[PDB]
Amino acid sequence: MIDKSAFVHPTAIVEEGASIGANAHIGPFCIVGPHVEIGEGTVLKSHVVVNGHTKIGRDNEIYQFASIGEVNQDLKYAGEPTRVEIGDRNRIRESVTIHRGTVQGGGLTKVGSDNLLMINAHIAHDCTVGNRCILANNATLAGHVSVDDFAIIGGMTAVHQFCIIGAHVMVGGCSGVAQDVPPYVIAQGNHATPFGVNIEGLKRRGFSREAITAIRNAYKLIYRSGKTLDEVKPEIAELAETYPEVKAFTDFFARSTRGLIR
Amino acid sequence: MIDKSAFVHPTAIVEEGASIGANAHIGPFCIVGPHVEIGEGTVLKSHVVVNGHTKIGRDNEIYQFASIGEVNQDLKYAGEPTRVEIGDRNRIRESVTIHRGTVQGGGLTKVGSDNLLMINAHIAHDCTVGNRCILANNATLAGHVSVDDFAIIGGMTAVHQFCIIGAHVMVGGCSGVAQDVPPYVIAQGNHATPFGVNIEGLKRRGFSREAITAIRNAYKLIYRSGKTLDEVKPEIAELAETYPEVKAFTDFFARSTRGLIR
Amino acid sequence: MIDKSAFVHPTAIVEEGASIGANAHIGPFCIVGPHVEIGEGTVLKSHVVVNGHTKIGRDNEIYQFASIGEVNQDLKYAGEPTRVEIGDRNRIRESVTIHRGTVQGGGLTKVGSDNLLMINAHIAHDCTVGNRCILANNATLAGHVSVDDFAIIGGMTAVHQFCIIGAHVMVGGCSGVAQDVPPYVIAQGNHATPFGVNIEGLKRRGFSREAITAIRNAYKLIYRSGKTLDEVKPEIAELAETYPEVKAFTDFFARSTRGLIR
Ligand SMILES: CCCCCCCCCCC[C@@H](O)CC(=O)O[C@H]1[C@H](O)[C@@H](CO)O[C@H](OP(=O)(O)OP(=O)(O)OC[C@H]2O[C@@H](n3ccc(=O)[nH]c3=O)[C@H](O)[C@@H]2O)[C@@H]1NC(C)=O
Ligand SMILES: CCCCCCCCCCC[C@@H](O)CC(=O)O[C@H]1[C@H](O)[C@@H](CO)O[C@H](OP(=O)(O)OP(=O)(O)OC[C@H]2O[C@@H](n3ccc(=O)[nH]c3=O)[C@H](O)[C@@H]2O)[C@@H]1NC(C)=O
Ligand SMILES: CCCCCCCCCCC[C@@H](O)CC(=O)O[C@H]1[C@H](O)[C@@H](CO)O[C@H](OP(=O)(O)OP(=O)(O)OC[C@H]2O[C@@H](n3ccc(=O)[nH]c3=O)[C@H](O)[C@@H]2O)[C@@H]1NC(C)=O
Repeated sequence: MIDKSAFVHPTAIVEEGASIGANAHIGPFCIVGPHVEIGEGTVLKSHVVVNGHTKIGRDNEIYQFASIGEVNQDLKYAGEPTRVEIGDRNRIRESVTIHRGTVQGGGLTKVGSDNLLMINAHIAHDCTVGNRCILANNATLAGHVSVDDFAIIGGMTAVHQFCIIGAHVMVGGCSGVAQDVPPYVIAQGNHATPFGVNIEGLKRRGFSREAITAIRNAYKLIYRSGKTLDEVKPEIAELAETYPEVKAFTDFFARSTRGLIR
Repeated sequence: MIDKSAFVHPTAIVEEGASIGANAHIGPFCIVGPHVEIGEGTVLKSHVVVNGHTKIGRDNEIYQFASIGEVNQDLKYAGEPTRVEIGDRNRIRESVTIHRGTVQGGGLTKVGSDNLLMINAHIAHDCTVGNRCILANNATLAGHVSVDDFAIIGGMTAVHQFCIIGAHVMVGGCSGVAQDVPPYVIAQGNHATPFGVNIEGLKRRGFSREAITAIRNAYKLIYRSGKTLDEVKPEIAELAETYPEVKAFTDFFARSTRGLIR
Repeated sequence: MIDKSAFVHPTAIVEEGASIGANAHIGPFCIVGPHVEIGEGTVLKSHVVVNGHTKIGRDNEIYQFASIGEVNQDLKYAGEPTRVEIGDRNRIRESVTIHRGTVQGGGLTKVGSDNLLMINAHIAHDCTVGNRCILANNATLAGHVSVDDFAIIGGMTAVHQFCIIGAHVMVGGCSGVAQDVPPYVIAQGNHATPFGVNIEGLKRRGFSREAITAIRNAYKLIYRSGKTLDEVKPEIAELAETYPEVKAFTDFFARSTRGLIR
């Protein structure tokens, strides 16, 4: 159903079955499929295609030439009714693509809230983007990539399939990420390597100096101690008992499958 | 003429003169020029621009915001009635651009069959893409580039004008290809360099172990022997008399103009 | 007002207040906002969005899926009535984005005349592009970037915020520019470094051999002398008294804020 207070441009094509929330705005030449849900106050500027089994939250701004919920690019995909979930207050810029999941990959592509996805950012099938992230122009995620809370992916940067980009990470522009990036880490290069802790990001986000110190110490255990990851895991866990922010490392390690960028 | 069984959306603009085949589907807000031929069963999803002297085959899927047959970006081009040919069963994704040829470059941009051209792939004037190729997101071909059968161009990768990407090549993501890549070769970097034979690709495509061995031996003659290309050409030709797959090298050498990546 | 000789496609949406000049052509499914001025003979092919406080000159060609005058991607922007200015005879290709300025950055994004902006080129808020420039496919300018007259930005190349790309510069494809590039310089790499003078560009543009020699000598003072920039500035200024072309360096130094690529 289309809410009585939603605006639907006469030139827009909203298929019967679509759910459009209160004070939503569907601009000129948009197409909205029958399995799409668009939340209260969400705006599709113009020339937006939303299809598939796709749920979009509240107060989103989706710009022209974006394609949301579209068939993914995995040759394994066969037309199964897979899904996209997008949260609230995202800014999804011109030409952004967010593709539906695959059954093989869990069936769901998910984007959280308060993210900025810049021009031609690509969120492939089975990706999970958290909250407060930034993907700069042309930032490209292959299938099954996680981008955790507050992580920033620089302009022109691509991420290899299955990789995890940890919370509060900053990946520099013109980079190629081939392995997992621990939380709080600055990454740059092709292929990307680690360049210390994202101190500036943590400062601005209200991290205490004790927490930043602890995180820096965890970083040093991983990259400067000369020990294996298996050796330092318990040390990092111990540190997390005093500084809860360090637990982010422990949680990340349990999800990591591709090894760490080094 | 538009076939009686073709669907043309009321909002689509198909110019008189366009040929649209049986069971083709022209989606909302598409524009199809008067010199365009669209084959049986081909689908233009929505918001597709097809113009120029452009022939498109059967069972193609062309996604929103793609531009096919458009004026090329060569400053030398002056509006001459040059051409685009696209074969059958291609998947041409969102924002892909395929531009018409130039008179200077032979007048034809050609794409074969069963290719996957991912989001914002660019096929410049006078390019020739073969069959079963993959161009990943933002893969960019400059003018007069050949991409031979089964070749894969990784995400964010660009190819310098006049370069030949050989059959069964795999070019890694985030690469810049400045010279010719022999068939069967793995290429990566900026500028791209060779990293052995695409053994996995050949395996999956049904190449015998004898053929793969012969190809590896040819690779070694080129890159490991320390001999010049002129010296090894006849040796490679001799090898091809037993293993026909090696002839791909010989055929490639005769087309190569920019030297080999090394 | 819309000039009596301008063409506006029945499917195009031109908002009352828009100014459209003589013999302009607004193609199918274009949207033109109420604060837009489009000059004599300018063509919007189809599916173009032009909005904001945006002035576009004469004889421009703007291709499908381009977005001109749109809200910029700076999180600092709050909806202020900032501006875009575009000059004459530009070729603005498919999916190009040119964003409005920010109050913080001076309020104006400016593009000159006779430029070629290739597919998915991005001109961020507060950028200044001069005349006769080329931005190749996916060339991406961050905020507040200057691209001076005749400068060429290669395919897939990104430029860090606040950087100045000097007059007659050639930046190679697949590059990342993190600092200022003096006029006449060839730049390449990630991050980009200098590779001598753009001799070929200068030749073609009618530079005398005496001027090219003087420019090469200035280049050598900067990069080969082993002296600091402060030391060579007066030497370069002295040289400019005989060869006026060298003054471009002096003018550039006064604008440069990020240091020189080295
Ligand atoms: C330096 C960083 C650069 C990163 C650049 C990333 C660009 C991403 C662009 C967005 C694409 C996205 O929308 C689609 C998605 O990534 O699909 C794929 C899907 O996520 C995956 C898993 O489900 O499966 C497919 O990719 P792969 O064919 O690479 O599968 P794989 O990762 O499981 O295969 C592993 C091995 O195949 C090897 N291989 C394959 C083919 C070949 O010819 N040669 C070869 O060696 C390759 O070396 C690799 O080690 C899928 N592809 C296709 C074409 O079907
Ligand atoms: C590390 C790999 C990075 C690859 C990045 C590739 C990005 C491609 C983006 C797609 C563009 C495509 O759609 C258009 C096509 O490539 O057009 C050109 C056309 O294929 C060509 C031949 O016909 O001619 C033109 O390109 P060039 O101006 O480079 O011609 P050229 O290759 O024959 O010139 C050779 C020499 O010119 C030199 N040059 C030119 C200008 C200058 O200011 N300085 C200079 O040195 C340059 O160094 C080079 O060695 C054409 N361009 C223009 C702007 O007219
Ligand atoms: C190798 C070259 C690669 C280049 C790649 C360029 C890709 C450009 C894509 C186009 C984007 C453009 O349309 C938008 C524009 O660039 O916006 C920004 C605006 O031009 C800027 C100044 O006004 O301010 C913002 O960028 P920054 O957040 O980087 O501001 P800054 O440059 O003043 O900050 C300086 C320091 O912040 C540091 N920082 C920030 C966050 C963080 O988590 N960690 C961190 O270290 C960072 O290291 C840097 O040294 C703006 N961004 C946002 C998201 O608001």
